[PDB]
Amino acid sequence: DGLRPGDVVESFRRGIPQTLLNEAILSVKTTQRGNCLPISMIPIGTIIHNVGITPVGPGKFCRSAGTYARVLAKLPEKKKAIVRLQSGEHRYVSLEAVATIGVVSNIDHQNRSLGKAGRSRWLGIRPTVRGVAMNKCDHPHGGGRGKSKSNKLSMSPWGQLAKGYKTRRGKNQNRMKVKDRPRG
Amino acid sequence: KSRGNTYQPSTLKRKRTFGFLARAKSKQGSKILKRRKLKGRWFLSH
RNA sequence: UAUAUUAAUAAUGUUAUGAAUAAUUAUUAAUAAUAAUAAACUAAGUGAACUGAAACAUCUAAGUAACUUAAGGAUAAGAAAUCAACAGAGAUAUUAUGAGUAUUGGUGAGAGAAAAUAAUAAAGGUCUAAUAAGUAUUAUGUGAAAAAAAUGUAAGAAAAUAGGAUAACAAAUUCUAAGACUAAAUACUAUUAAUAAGUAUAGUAAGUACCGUAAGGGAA
RNA sequence: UGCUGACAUGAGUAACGAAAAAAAGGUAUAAACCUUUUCACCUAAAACAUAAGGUUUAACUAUAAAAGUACGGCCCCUAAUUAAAUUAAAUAUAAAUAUAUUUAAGAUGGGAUAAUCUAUAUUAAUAUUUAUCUUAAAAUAUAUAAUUAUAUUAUAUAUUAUAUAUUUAUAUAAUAUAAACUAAUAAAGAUCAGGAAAAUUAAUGUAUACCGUAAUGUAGACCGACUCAGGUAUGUAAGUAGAGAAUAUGAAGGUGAAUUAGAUAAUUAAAGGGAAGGAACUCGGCAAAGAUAGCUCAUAAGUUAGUCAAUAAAGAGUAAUAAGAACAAAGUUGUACAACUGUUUACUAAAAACACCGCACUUUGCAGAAACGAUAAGUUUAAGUAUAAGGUGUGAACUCUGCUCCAUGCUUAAUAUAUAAAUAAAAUUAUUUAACGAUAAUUUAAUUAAAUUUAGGUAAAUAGCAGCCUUAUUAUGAGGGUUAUAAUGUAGCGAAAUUCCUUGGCCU
RNA sequence: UAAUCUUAUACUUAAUUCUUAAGUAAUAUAUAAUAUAUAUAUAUAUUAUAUAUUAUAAGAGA
Ligand SMILES: [Mg+2]
Ligand SMILES: [Mg+2]
Ligand SMILES: [Mg+2]
Ligand SMILES: [Mg+2]
Ligand SMILES: [Mg+2]
Ligand SMILES: [Mg+2]
Ligand SMILES: [Mg+2]
Ligand SMILES: [Mg+2]
Ligand SMILES: [Mg+2]
Ligand SMILES: [Mg+2]
Ligand SMILES: [Mg+2]
Ligand SMILES: [Mg+2]
Ligand SMILES: [Mg+2]
Ligand SMILES: [Mg+2]
Ligand SMILES: [Mg+2]
Ligand SMILES: [Mg+2]
Ligand SMILES: [Mg+2]
Ligand SMILES: [Mg+2]
Ligand SMILES: [Mg+2]
Ligand SMILES: [Mg+2]
Ligand SMILES: [Mg+2]
Ligand SMILES: [Mg+2]
Ligand SMILES: [Mg+2]
Ligand SMILES: [Mg+2]
Ligand SMILES: [Mg+2]
Ligand SMILES: [Mg+2]
Ligand SMILES: [Mg+2]
Ligand SMILES: [Mg+2]
Ligand SMILES: [Mg+2]
Ligand SMILES: [Mg+2]
Ligand SMILES: [Mg+2]
Ligand SMILES: [Mg+2]
Ligand SMILES: [Mg+2]
Ligand SMILES: [Mg+2]
Ligand SMILES: [Mg+2]
Ligand SMILES: [Mg+2]
Ligand SMILES: [Mg+2]
Ligand SMILES: [Mg+2]
Ligand SMILES: [Mg+2]
Ligand SMILES: [Mg+2]
Ligand SMILES: [Mg+2]
Ligand SMILES: [Mg+2]
Ligand SMILES: [Mg+2]
Ligand SMILES: [Mg+2]
Ligand SMILES: [Mg+2]
Ligand SMILES: [Mg+2]
Ligand SMILES: [Mg+2]
Ligand SMILES: [Mg+2]
Ligand SMILES: [Mg+2]
Ligand SMILES: [Mg+2]
Ligand SMILES: [Mg+2]
Ligand SMILES: [Mg+2]
Ligand SMILES: [Mg+2]
Ligand code: NA
Repeated sequence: DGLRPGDVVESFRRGIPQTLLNEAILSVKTTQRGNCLPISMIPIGTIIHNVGITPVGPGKFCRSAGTYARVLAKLPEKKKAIVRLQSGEHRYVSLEAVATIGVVSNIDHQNRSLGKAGRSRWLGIRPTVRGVAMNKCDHPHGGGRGKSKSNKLSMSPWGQLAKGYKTRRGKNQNRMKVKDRPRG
Repeated sequence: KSRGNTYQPSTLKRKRTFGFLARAKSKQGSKILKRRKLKGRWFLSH
């Protein structure tokens, strides 16, 4: 977020090097914004981004503009650390997984308004044709005289319900989630 | 918009699509060629 | 780059100190290469629909068309864990009778054996296996319109004192699975010969002309 | 409405495909061929160069001439993409095949040297898009070093005169139009943030391969069945004029044609003019007519503040007063619908329909959601990570968006609650057996799902928003009492693109 | 958790390379003995015996 040219950032993903070791006391020095480290080092409560899953793999979660996660708890017994992601889903992440300190840049990205259709086209976004505009053959919402919704439940062109229908369900669900994201 | 001129020649494209070697290279094209040979065709491909 | 290397010699000219280093020609020895290959017939895999049932959905069409794969001059099958019925037969293949009979079917449409007796047929019997286990059998899901032998999932035997065969059981009978080979009659193609109440619009050109981007269609 | 062939009929009818021709002569053979002269047409083309294409049509068989420099291919290199190719076991798969990775191919692109002409081999060794302003500098004139006004301002070459290497080289100075245009340079604005891939010295080389080259190419030589007013890529495109590639003309070049000659009724087409009237036409001002500068000024209400409205209407200056080329320029307003620029039925609909930017809902934590995959591996999503991506509705913004979960769904919680397959062992029964046994069914015993039900939640999910009675002198109905329901139409709007009765009543 | 699954990344003999076998050197693990330090247990060093040269790391996990 507040990073500007001239700032200095380290990374303690390998570990605390012999420079800083020779010269908590270390935690406060380390937990400056912009520098990366394992969630074990990152104190409980503080805001983070580019949160990893595994102790070896890269930062996956919380990458977009003005997004962030928050460290909620850490369990050295199970080698996990409960982290709240931007969605609000509380989630187990490996205790030795990587995460940068601070919120992501460009918080005001969301407030941009594209002026015109052409801007969307430039960005690489072709037009969405509504299901109600289509013929019945093309989309369930299609058909009817005048404009009608056909008494048809809001759903995709391939019949998957659009409003509220949980798509990841049953056995195939997320094992690592502690508390599901706030919904509606 | 007047129709009729759907053929728009370009030798290279023709040879790519309908040339002998294209037929030979594909399995389906090889089968076509064989079929034409069986029929008795003088001209198997472009 | 095979009118090639690589080496060994021989002849030629140049470099540096009789010996050494590179180039060109000519012999000798060494090193790799050329898929244009049928089609029909056979076997295997996957497998429609129109259609019929005066509708249609089981059923039918049909294991057909088609696509796919693989083999041989043919392939397949073949010397009984077969049939039969207390009498007997003796591999298989094709045809005639048996017989549109038994059998079976939304018991509709319709489908339909075998034994036995005849032909055709070739010498038609003969070991190649240390005699066969995740096999027979069972449950279950499928499976040639009758008649099974197959098969995914999983339980799973027996030694000839045994095992297979029929709703079931008892008697009897018959055969020996889980190892094998096999001409001949047959299919298709080509050739030769002979016979045509066949063809000159089924009588030789041309898969050409021409049509189509193309698969493909196709004259006189 | 049989098939094939032949031949009729309409009929010597229509038509002969945008078109400017004339004479003389080749030739006592020419409307059509060739030549000469005249006339016309195209001229940012009907010209000249080319690309692609094609029965070589060409100025032709005695035929389209390349080592390379404002020459192309071939070649090297790669993009998009392609590949019976590539890796006891790359992965997946009824077969076919498909996937991932390698390698190979693949131009529409990149590729060294060059007239003072140039040398490509072998061996060895370590670059989206747009812009060039202002300032500043010096130069030229007016006024009294400094002000005012005007052009000029990075590069492109010949001449002359100097200073150094020695008439050939290097540097310096001075001389020298305007308007376009090119390339190469420099600095730099905007978000939409801008390809890929293939070293250098030295020595030794280099006898320079193949293919393209005609003509046609806004067309009679290609794609349209035709010598078809259609379709067809690029570069030059004389001057005069102009803001210009508009428009007029046309230097040069090319062309004047498989139909001609006459006549020009009715009638049709495509044009020109029109008294008096001026929409009386008609479904409807359809069609036609209508431009008192195009430059410089000036330009309102409204408004989302955007000269949006505007190119405002009117109007002024310059020009012209009887007029006297073409081309650009064709009013003002009210309402309905849609924010807008866009898109759409190639060949009857361009719209009020689609899209849109914005708004809202929702799904998915990434070994995700979505889609595709006889079905997989896997691929897109994404080299992204919830301010992201997919799905759904609505459709910029202002003022706003009421009440309702009954139903269909979704969503959460309850052993509330049934039933499917799957199992031990053991009881009668039935069949059989001389007997045990064997074979069938049937019934018991612990451990049961999702579903369903119930109760919430969810309407910018799918959806819904009743009727009767009668009370303030008559009327109206603020009220009052009922039934029904999940709730009972709120704000607004209203004979609406929604109103049948209906040409509703009233006003303009 | 060696069920499953996901992700990432030397010499010598015998039949120039290729493979077998023997012993030796090198590394790792398991077992036994000896010595030393701390609170019957843990750590370090040395010696003997046995095994290995798809792996390691991370994650999910009956
Ligand atoms: Mg849309
Ligand atoms: Mg529609
Ligand atoms: Mg549908
Ligand atoms: Mg409606
Ligand atoms: Mg055609
Ligand atoms: Mg193509
Ligand atoms: Mg078959
Ligand atoms: Mg029928
Ligand atoms: Mg019918
Ligand atoms: Mg059948
Ligand atoms: Mg055989
Ligand atoms: Mg046996
Ligand atoms: Mg046996
Ligand atoms: Mg069975
Ligand atoms: Mg049958
Ligand atoms: Mg046997
Ligand atoms: Mg056999
Ligand atoms: Mg007739
Ligand atoms: Mg007539
Ligand atoms: Mg006439
Ligand atoms: Mg006429
Ligand atoms: Mg004459
Ligand atoms: Mg013009
Ligand atoms: Mg030309
Ligand atoms: Mg290549
Ligand atoms: Mg090119
Ligand atoms: Mg040419
Ligand atoms: Mg030329
Ligand atoms: Mg043509
Ligand atoms: Mg035509
Ligand atoms: Mg034409
Ligand atoms: Mg001009
Ligand atoms: Mg002229
Ligand atoms: Mg011309
Ligand atoms: Mg003409
Ligand atoms: Mg008049
Ligand atoms: Mg008048
Ligand atoms: Mg009238
Ligand atoms: Mg008009
Ligand atoms: Mg105003
Ligand atoms: Mg105009
Ligand atoms: Mg619109
Ligand atoms: Mg249309
Ligand atoms: Mg139209
Ligand atoms: Mg539309
Ligand atoms: Mg949008
Ligand atoms: Mg999915
Ligand atoms: Mg979204
Ligand atoms: Mg809409
Ligand atoms: Mg809005
Ligand atoms: Mg509402
Ligand atoms: Mg049960
Ligand atoms: Mg209405
Ligand atoms: Na509809």
